[PDB]
Amino acid sequence: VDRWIRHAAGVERPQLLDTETISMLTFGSMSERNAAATVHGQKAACELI
Amino acid sequence: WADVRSCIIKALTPRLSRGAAAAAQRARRQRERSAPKPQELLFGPRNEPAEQTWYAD
Repeated sequence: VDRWIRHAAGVERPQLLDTETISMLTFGSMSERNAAATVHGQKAACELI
Repeated sequence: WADVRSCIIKALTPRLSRGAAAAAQRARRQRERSAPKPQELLFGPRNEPAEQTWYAD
């Protein structure tokens, strides 16, 4: 069901981050790369129920 | 040469207390606690049974 969810949402798997990379990521990391091209600007939104 | 005051009687007399039952529950949740995730290793408060108090004949 996790593979089905990752397919349905388009977001990829973590693909097994190492535990040192996990402590890196909870220390801080820039995971998301830049897009192909932006004409308006940097994206910004969030969500609340 | 057994006695009403022996090693096992003084061993099990603190077992009859209320705090014995409370600490029994505390140890049964304590030793049977899962391995911690790195999140509480990074931000959660820390964790702590050094030597035993036996009786003998």
